[PDB]
Amino acid sequence: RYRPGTVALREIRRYQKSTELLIRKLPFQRLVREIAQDFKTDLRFQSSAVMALQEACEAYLVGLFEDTNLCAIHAKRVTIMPKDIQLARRIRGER
Amino acid sequence: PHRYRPGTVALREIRRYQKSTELLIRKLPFQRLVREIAQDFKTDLRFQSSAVMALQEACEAYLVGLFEDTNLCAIHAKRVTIMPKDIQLARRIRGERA
Amino acid sequence: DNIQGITKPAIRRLARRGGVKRISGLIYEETRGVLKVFLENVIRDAVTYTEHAKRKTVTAMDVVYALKRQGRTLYGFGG
Amino acid sequence: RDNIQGITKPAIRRLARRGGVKRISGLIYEETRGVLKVFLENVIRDAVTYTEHAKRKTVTAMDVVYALKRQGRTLYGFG
Amino acid sequence: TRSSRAGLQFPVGRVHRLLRKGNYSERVGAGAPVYLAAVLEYLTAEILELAGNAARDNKKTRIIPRHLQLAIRNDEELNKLLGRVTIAQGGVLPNIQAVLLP
Amino acid sequence: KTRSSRAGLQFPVGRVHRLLRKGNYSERVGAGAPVYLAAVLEYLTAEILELAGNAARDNKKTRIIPRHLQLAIRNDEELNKLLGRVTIAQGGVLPNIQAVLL
Amino acid sequence: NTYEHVKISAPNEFDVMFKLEVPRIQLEEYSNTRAYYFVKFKRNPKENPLSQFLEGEILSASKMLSKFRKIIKEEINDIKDTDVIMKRKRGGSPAVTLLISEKISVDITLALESKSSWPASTQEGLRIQNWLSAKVRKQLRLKPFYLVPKHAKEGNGFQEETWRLSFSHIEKEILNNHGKSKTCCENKEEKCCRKDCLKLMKYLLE
Amino acid sequence: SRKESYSIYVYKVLKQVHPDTGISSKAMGIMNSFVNDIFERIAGEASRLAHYNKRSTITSREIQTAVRLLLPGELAKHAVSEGTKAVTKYTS
Amino acid sequence: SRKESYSIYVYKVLKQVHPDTGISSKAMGIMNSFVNDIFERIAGEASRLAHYNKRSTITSREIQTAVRLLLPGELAKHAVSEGTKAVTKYTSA
DNA sequence: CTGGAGAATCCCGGTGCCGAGGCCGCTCAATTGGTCGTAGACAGCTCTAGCACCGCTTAAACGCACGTACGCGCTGTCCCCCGCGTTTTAACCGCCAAGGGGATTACTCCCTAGTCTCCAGGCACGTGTCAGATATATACATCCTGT
DNA sequence: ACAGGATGTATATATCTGACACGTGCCTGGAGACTAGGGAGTAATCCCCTTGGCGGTTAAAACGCGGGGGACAGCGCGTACGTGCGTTTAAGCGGTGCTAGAGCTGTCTACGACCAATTGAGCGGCCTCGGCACCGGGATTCTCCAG
Repeated sequence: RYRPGTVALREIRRYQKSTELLIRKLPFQRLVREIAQDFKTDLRFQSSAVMALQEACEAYLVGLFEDTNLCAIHAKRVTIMPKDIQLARRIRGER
Repeated sequence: PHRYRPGTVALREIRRYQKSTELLIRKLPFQRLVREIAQDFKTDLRFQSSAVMALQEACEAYLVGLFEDTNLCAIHAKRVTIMPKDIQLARRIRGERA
Repeated sequence: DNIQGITKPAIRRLARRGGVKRISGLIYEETRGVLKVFLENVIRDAVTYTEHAKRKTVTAMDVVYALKRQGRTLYGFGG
Repeated sequence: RDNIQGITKPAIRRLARRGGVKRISGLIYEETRGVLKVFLENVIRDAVTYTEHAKRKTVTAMDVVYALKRQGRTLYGFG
Repeated sequence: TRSSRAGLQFPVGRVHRLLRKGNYSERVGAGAPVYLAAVLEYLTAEILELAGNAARDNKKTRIIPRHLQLAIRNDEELNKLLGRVTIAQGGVLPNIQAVLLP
Repeated sequence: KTRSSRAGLQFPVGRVHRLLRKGNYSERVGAGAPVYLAAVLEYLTAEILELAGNAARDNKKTRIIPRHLQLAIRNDEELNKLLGRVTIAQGGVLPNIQAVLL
Repeated sequence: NTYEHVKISAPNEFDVMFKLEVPRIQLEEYSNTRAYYFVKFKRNPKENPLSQFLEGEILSASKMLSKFRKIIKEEINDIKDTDVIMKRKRGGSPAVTLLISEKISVDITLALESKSSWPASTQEGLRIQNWLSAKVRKQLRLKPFYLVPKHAKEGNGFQEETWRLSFSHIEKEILNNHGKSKTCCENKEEKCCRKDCLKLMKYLLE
Repeated sequence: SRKESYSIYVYKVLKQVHPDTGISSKAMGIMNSFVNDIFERIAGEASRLAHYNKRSTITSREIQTAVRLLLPGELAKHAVSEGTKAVTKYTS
Repeated sequence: SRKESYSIYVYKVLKQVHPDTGISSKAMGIMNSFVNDIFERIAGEASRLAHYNKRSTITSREIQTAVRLLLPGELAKHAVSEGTKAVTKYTSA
């Protein structure tokens, strides 16, 4: 049994090297179609548009997770909290 | 000696300076700083005074927004006292230091 | 539903790409909310571009212009 | 030199009280002074660029306004 | 005039001249500056409405940029519109954090 | 005798001149300006492709993929401060591990 | 906060008015009646629950007074050792008659209070310029106005969602400052008969 | 020379909304630069939008979609409603 | 019907500076979007400069000013140097 | 607290498969060459207006003792989250339609550009007086310490 | 917990006073027509590609269990900063002066618009070969109980 965090840092070294999409394609695409179904009914999507929008959403969440982790380290913790996320979005100005 | 608690005068200053709107930085040292940096860039630039006023408006509003985000960082870390690491955090999130 | 389709270990994989060592159990629902808000905004502007072109097929380039006007510029799909 | 020192300690304290700050560390002041110097270096670099483009010798308010326009930090009240 | 003909307050002719001068496109449609002057009229009306209401709330009968600052920053949707924008002579919101209070 | 060869450049002076004309940027386009702009674009393209090629050589590959573009832009501080607002698809991030976690 | 003796000949009956802080309201005049307006909450991003209660775009006065009566009837039962009963709502008026246990007939009427600017038909009014001052006129113009319902009772109009303006607080404040000289009924050289003759006329009418 | 300002038009809209309320010259400068900013943003996004469809004619539909893209939700809905009403009144 | 990108031009620059380096099509699209982005930035900046000084003629001076604004320090310095050199070449020829 | 034990990871090297490199043929767009007005370059002269300067003023910067209150260090506590298992879920990959809808050409004809001419709205210049800030006394709101 | 002496902020009262609000004179850009063309609309069409479904296949999601390390509360206490008092500074302000350079007005001129011929560089299709993805075994990298 590894130390609780060793294989976590091993995953960090993995996924910072990797470039591919980490969200599963079809649940994400069904989510995008649901959110679009909220706005205008019966819309069709280019698959490249779905992949590009997934790229943008994942890159936005990676930036948000970097700044949230910086905030959580700043409060002398290693555990991130929804308080941390609210701090990050309040600093970014998105709420 | 009628000494207040160390937070009360701070709270009335917060009420006063959020109520106030005037320039908090003194105008002539700000003008000296602007003329210093512009003389460093291009020598003998005359200044419109309203341009200096606009610079002072932008700088004061930028620092007030920065201090709001700094106060949010310091309250976020279960503290009440701001520190320069709060400012480094806020500018790193805004993207000025990274 | 599909907001549950954004799974807990997918958010954990995104955080491990971001470099997060330790994640609370309430992070996931908040991440679902933030992701939902961000996609509401982006798909709102992209569908607005799509309605402007009198079309019912959302192109990639419309998503590119929506993300461009939000300030999150993405390269490599059209413009 | 030393005109950057003209940004006094109680001026930064007044900005903090407008910012809602209760207590202030002793190292806040030099940090704020440096950050304001950096911000001014950016804005005055843009303003000198606009002025030297205008073939003029007098920096005007509109040049500072367009400098802040390209900064994104948009100001009204001087155009 | 076209402002009277559209029942609007903003000068549609000046907007048409600026669209011709500003080189946004070569041709400018006729309903475009009408629509644009209408949108400017609605935005100006709502922002001056909020500013005058705040001025009555502060019992001031002359609109100063403090009331404009308070009006824009108290509407969250206008705050979403003008979050980057600095108003000169504005101040900020009266905003005290709940951990500071006794 | 093309203007790109006449100036000794790589980027198309005719295409940049056409885009400055029909792009409605100004009523007149001086003839040196597309040359100047093609030169600046040539230098920026050369600098970024230089850093991306060096990133590919560091990964010992002879073909630049978007990962190398991401690493090249985010490692150079000047281009990162130029392009901090630009997300590259399939880019990933820099190797950035926090020392306090170790 | 206006203890409003509308009925001075018998002060045992009260007409207690309640205020309600509303958002800014676009007003639609009804049928050129010059006093009956429609309440349309022009735009509200905060989504205050009055708008959530509203029907369509016009605020339904009948719905407001119905649920207001519903909450009163429900809550005054809970009052112990003070017999407050729901009196008839008849008479085509605000009503909400509540009797407090011995001839204390309280007619509760909730009133909307918009802090907005005055409507255009209220412009040439408030003619206290030559009576008090134009400055007092402008300072009373800065004070908020009020909204009370009455359906348009013109022959066939029934349960219309119209809203007429109230002016009770300005009238009370000019009853506290009624002389051209600002110390009227305050020092013993300026005892007037404005309050006196007004109470005489109102008592004679009642 | 002559200046191009929106000062009297802001004042007319003020007398339409708050008929007996004053406005300072600095607040008028705020609103002049604001109207120039909003005109610049909407005309620029209409120019970009017409360029996206390669149309050389900015129309009222272009301005409508520019309002829908730029301005946030409910205020944009109200503004599109006002602009559409005004254009239909102009056509008559 | 002709999607005119900067593909062959960027490829000529690539085989000029690195003749032993390839490029993917996705990376070529990223560079196309990049060149269009920087072109829009500099062109809009020079357009607004022309409207500031009320000239109707973009020249190399306006592009010089827009480059000095949009780029950071030493990159802008080298870019102004390269542009001035190339305009000197085009003027001499 | 240093060595060994073992689970995981990065190249080795073959396979293999499939996307970049590269010509070939067509063709619009770049390049060349006159003509034209005119925007821009240049000169000149005003004249705002920005820079230096005095000199009095007084809030305000500056320094210093000091108590207190908050930061940080330490101490235990515990559960909430990490990790490996153990199950099931469903995403994914490939195929395979059916048709919705994007793109293009082909005619069209309205709508804006452009030119002309007159006005009346828009701006500059007076000015009367009105909101605001001034002080100044007074009252309502908020603390801080002893019983 | 409650009262008392501050202490600051808000309300009312003359007095300014410079800026809004309103009239007045000009004057050029909008308005009202009138024309020409060209962008945009519309019809109709090729054909891409989305939607959906399905089978199989497997990586992954979900749940479970053991436990442990950090979040959290508390004790403690040391110092750093606020509060307050006293002490110099220099910002500000009006005021006048000097001339530097913006701004206006007129006077030319090379340069792009514009048109028109003339042809290659650029793109669409077309083969075609090295680069990237695996898949097992070497080689390395790396954490974890104990005398």
